[PDB]
Amino acid sequence: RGKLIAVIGDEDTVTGFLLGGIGELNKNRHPNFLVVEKDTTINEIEDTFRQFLNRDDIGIILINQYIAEMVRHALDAHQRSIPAVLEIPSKEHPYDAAKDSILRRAKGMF
Amino acid sequence: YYDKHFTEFVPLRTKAKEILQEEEDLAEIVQLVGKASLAETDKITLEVAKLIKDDFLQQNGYTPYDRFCPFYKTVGMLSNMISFYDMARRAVETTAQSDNKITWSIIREHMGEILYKLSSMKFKDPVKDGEAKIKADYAQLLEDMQNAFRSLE
Amino acid sequence: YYDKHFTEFVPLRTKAKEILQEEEDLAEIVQLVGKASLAETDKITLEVAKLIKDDFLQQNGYTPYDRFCPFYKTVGMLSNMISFYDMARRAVETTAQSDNKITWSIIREHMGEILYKLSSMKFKDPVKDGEAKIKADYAQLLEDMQNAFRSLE
Amino acid sequence: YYDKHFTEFVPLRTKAKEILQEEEDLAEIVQLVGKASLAETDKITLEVAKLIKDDFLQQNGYTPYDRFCPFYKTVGMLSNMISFYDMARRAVETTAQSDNKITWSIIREHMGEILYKLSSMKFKDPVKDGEAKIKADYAQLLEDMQNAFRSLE
Amino acid sequence: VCLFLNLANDPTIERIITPRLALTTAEFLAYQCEKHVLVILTDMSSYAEALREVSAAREEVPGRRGFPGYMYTDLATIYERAGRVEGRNGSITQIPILTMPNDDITHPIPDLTGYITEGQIYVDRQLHNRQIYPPINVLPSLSRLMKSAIGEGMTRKDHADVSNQLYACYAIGKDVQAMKAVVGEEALTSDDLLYLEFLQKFEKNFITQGPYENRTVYETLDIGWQLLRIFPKEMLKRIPQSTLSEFYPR
Amino acid sequence: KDRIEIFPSRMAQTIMKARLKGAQTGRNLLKKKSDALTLRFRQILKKIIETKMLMGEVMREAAFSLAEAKFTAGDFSTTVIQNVNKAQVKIRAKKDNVAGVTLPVFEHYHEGTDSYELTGLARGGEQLAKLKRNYAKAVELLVELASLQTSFVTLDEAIKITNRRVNAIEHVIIPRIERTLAYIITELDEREREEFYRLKKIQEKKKIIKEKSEKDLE
Repeated sequence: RGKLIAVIGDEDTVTGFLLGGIGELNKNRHPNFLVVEKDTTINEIEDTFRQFLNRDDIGIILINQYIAEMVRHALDAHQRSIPAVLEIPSKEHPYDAAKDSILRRAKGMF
Repeated sequence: YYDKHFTEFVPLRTKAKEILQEEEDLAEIVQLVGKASLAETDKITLEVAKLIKDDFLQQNGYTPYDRFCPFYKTVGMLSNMISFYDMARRAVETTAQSDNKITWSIIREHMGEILYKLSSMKFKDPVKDGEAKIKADYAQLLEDMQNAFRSLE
Repeated sequence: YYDKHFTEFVPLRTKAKEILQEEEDLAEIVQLVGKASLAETDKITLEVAKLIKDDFLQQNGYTPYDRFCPFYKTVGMLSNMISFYDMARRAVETTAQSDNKITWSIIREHMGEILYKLSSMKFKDPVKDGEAKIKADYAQLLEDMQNAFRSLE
Repeated sequence: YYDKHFTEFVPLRTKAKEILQEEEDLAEIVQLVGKASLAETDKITLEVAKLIKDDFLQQNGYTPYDRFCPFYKTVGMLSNMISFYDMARRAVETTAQSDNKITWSIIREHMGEILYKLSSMKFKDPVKDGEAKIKADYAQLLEDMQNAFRSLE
Repeated sequence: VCLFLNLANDPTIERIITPRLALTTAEFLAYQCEKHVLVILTDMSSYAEALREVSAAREEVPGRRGFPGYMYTDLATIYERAGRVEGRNGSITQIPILTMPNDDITHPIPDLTGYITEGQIYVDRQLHNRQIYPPINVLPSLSRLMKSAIGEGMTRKDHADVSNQLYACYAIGKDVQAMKAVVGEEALTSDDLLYLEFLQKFEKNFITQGPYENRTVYETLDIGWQLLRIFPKEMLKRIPQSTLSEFYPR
Repeated sequence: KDRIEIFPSRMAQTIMKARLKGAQTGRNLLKKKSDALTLRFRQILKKIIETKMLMGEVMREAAFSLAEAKFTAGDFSTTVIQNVNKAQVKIRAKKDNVAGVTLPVFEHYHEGTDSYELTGLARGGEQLAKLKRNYAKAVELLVELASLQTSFVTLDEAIKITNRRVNAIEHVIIPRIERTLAYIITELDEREREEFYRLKKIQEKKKIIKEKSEKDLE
């Protein structure tokens, strides 16, 4: 079977990847993304993250690097081998390796 | 006997055995995480342990220069290798936590000639060279390395 | 004899022997995988067997509290250690069917004082403490376990 | 004697002993790596080694088809099992580096009836079947083998 | 050839006499008639199993593993009837064949033979089961003296260099064959595939010979080069660049 | 505990030599596995760092390019976000089996249908065409990066499992066998001495009986 990528992020980043063709609705009408409006609570972000990592259709989750640091508890607690998670930069937000949970494991890294 | 005739040699022997033991201990770290991961002191310890293993302790007895090796030649060789070790280690440790810092590559760049001489000293020949000539070359390498390290720190 | 004077003992002897056997079976795996991969019931088995090994099987005969150990003290310690085992196992098995899963570490961190009381039972001394006093302390430990496990459910 | 009466048998004897030895090496490593490291030749080797071990070297002490096996039957069985090895191995090696490669799994599908026949060869009965009848059935298996491999090539 | 046969059912003391008889003849041919001699002894284990009987006949108490303690001397007194000698051309060379009991090198028969003799050669059950004849395993084998049998004037100048490099490539080939079985062919480098193709061709052309094909040292070295030519010139690391320049070309 | 306790016999010496060759072969086979896994693991780690370095600049260019669309197309973002049905790009899970272990990875796939094709037809469509292409390029690096992540994490666990087996062989199985083989060789030699002593004392009694039997002729 196939899988899809999913997004948790700001309106601009979500808009970008939607024109990049990322956007789809599950059969239950739920999207494969959350637009994190400034008014959104941490519980909506974390619930969406926990839904996306447990969902059958989603293979990869993309999280804006600043949102990844908000949801850091669940993001570091996620330790399944298959469903991947990516912390990504954005225009008013941090760089691509900020606190990165994978890079911090390696002995061979500089 | 060494106190009467070779009074510096007991220190040198002790330091040599320690440098070699440290090579075997450091080789585990090199096998785990590579030579690049070691401290500067430990990198220069592998370089001197290499000189000791490659040009002090090895001796090809078929060559005219190594048919035999007098004790004075043996002391002079080890004295220079460990004098280089102490001066390199002082230069590294004196620049610890500094902006500009000494390392094996700087030493090899600015005084790779002294590393070349420390190997080359094995070729000196008690049959063709007088004891004074041999001792003088060893004393000159001590002065050369001291000036060379003094130009860095 | 036990069926006439100590009707509780034969079950306790059986469970204690089994728990020690299961820990020695688990140990053969731990010695090649580490302490982490075991199921929580098996962690409880291993830790309880360590309590049985260190605070029941061991007895320091050159100290007043372990110089002698009557049968009523001996069976009372078993009743407490096995009551802990059955309740700790039951608490996991009752809740591992759900996200509200009790674990060996939850039990340990909620019951550290009860584990200390359990290990301390050897120090009770028939020279100073009456039989009823040792029994009453051990009965209080049984009640403390029951109320602590009821506080995890 | 074989070069007078059974000229094919010496090649078969050598190929048999080779396959049965390659099984010991492969059956060791698979305990630590599973199937994942095996080449298609090695999968074919294990399959034919299992056929030889289970359906040629295996023999029932107490049933008429196996109580005694004459040499005409014996060479015919081995000839088929090793002809499968050479043809299956050839099919892989012939399609290695191509846009599509014949695998052991493709072979296992398309040869399934031949594999059932190969394992069944042992049940042909020298009492109720004449040796010419057994040989004719075994020749039909060789023709069926050729036509089944021609589905792949 | 002079051939002595002692049958399995011949008198056990004649089995003791047979080596002493053969070597006495070989000493006559070598040291008096100036011959070069190769003395082949076919099973020293059957001799040890005879010396045990003569020892039991004198009611001597058995030594280690039931053999007489003095077997080291008796075995030496057999084997040391060998060598070249001052002012003579003659020389007894010797090959004591020896069936290791229970396949085990620790057994006193091979153990004492390894103390007296200069080296050993192994027949190997693995090569035998693979139908490689002769099944001589090169890796645990060692001709202790080989450095004075070979080279310029004695054979050809390349021989030691060839033998060292063939040994290294067979050792690395066995290691890479084990690696293939662990990692799969896709994980092998081009150089690994060379040591593995060398390994296959080496067993089929160098070790394999068949019972009646006779090869000179010279033909063996040329087969050696036909195998070593599989590698790049630079990969043949134990060989000197002069020997490669004279013999790597084919 | 410290030994296997097979009873001292020449059989047991053979079986313990065979068990030692077995365990030592197992160590060597698993050492090759650990080395091959270690090499791939360190390669993948460098590819992760490099892939993140590549991703950052492409993402910054894409994130700035959206502002150009926001300049000419207005708040097109609301129409984009509100109107969703089916993706133009999706993924498939795939495997490698190198060094005897399954490593999960992903591949990028394209479904043709542009669910935003007419967006900004009236104005801004030049900028929106650049914009879709920039993020559509970024996604393929993300699919690769995610594959490196899952591979790296799986290799780390496989190396730990392999090194536990290698060291359990080197520090538990081989030491039990070598200490057992020493006990077998020792007790085998004890039986050989006990036999030697009995045979020697028998031989002395026989010599006494022979000497007495000759003395009895007088």
